[PDB]
Amino acid sequence: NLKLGFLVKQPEEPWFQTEWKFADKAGKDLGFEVIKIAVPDGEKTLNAIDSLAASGAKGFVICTPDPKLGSAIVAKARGYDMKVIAVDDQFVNAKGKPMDTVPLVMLAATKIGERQGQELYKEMQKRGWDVKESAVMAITANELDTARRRTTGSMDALKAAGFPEKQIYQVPTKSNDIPGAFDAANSMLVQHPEVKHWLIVGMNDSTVLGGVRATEGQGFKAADIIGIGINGVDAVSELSKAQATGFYGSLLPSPDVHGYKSSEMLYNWVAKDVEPPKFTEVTDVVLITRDNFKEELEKKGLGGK
Ligand SMILES: OC[C@H]1O[C@H](O)[C@H](O)[C@@H](O)[C@H]1O
Repeated sequence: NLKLGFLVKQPEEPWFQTEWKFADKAGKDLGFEVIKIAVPDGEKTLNAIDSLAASGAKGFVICTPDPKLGSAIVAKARGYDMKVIAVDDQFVNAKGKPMDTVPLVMLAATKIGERQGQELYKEMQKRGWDVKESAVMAITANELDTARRRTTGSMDALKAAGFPEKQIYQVPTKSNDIPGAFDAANSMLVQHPEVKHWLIVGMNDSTVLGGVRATEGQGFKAADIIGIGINGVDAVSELSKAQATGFYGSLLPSPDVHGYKSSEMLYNWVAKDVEPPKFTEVTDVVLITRDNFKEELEKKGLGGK
């Protein structure tokens, strides 16, 4: 009967496919239909809302492709008497300040970035690298707050553990995917021939994977590269390879919580005018590596299948 939308900026990522699967579970448990729409740019985003209105949807969960679309999304929704919940990426106003009025469910970005930096440093220590010939490559997406809090948290943790500040090189990526990060990393690598071992910092698996791919192209072997992604589910094809690579592991948060909980809160809101909390921060995280990924995914219910 009741129809609710679930709009995601990147349907190609397992992260978002997983949110969609758990949204469907909430739909089965509470009695609603989930309309799954891909919104990779702003145009499609606004058109998709129009489409939801025509289908008679009462609201939607959205991971916007652009935080700065916040105002427009809210205006359009209001126009159609639709409730909106943001997942993963927070809406911001024209000045870049957070739109605290839209309920949000997101991960603990700073805490998870710090964990990434802690685990990089620990693995570096395990390998015995000389810090003098080591460097950090931080691939950044500073226009996205959640991305920025992860990479800053990671660099802060490295600096706190003793990694020399002057050997931390930042490079912006134009797209949050393997091609964008590949290009970024490739430009930094040729600027630093003196480096023999790289730590690769990025806000998610694809970003780190593009960095790792670039290092392979510049003649670095796996032993001399450590990249730890974030998302978990996006790293399974890499961790499943026969041979080890510079991609050492991934921090697995809870996309299942993001998908179900945002959908459940939307339903309660639409069906009972039960007002969601403004901010829901999911703190769950576990390091998955070649040795435990299958066991940890099955144990979280996102099973190696
Ligand atoms: O909330 C986590 C989520 O954050 C952003 O949306 C990223 O683009 C996704 O890949 C995922 O890491």
